[PDB]
Amino acid sequence: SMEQVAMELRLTELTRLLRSVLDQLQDKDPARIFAQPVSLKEVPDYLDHIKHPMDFATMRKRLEAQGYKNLHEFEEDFDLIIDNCMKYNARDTVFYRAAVRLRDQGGVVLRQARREVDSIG
Repeated sequence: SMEQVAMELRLTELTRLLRSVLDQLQDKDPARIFAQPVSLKEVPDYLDHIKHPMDFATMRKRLEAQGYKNLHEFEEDFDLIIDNCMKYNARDTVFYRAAVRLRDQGGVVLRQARREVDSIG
């Protein structure tokens, strides 16, 4: 149908906007601490601690399959990256600190993204 196509163009445009959001968030991680999944070879107990691992490469895979229906779903995955790190790693660690700085800097980007998603519909 013509409606299914219109819907698909909206999703494609959301994907376009989320791709730009993702790039902006990932620039706030210049050490690349959050770029890839935590290695289960190097942290074999990880899944005993963290039940839903997340990282920017895994978000990008979902993004490119148009697997984010709305900004809420995308934000859920970004918050997993931060929250998983802040639980597994102690406060005095470069990892925890990186997550805090990503959360703080990402807030600004996500605030305007929400306005753009509502605005453009």
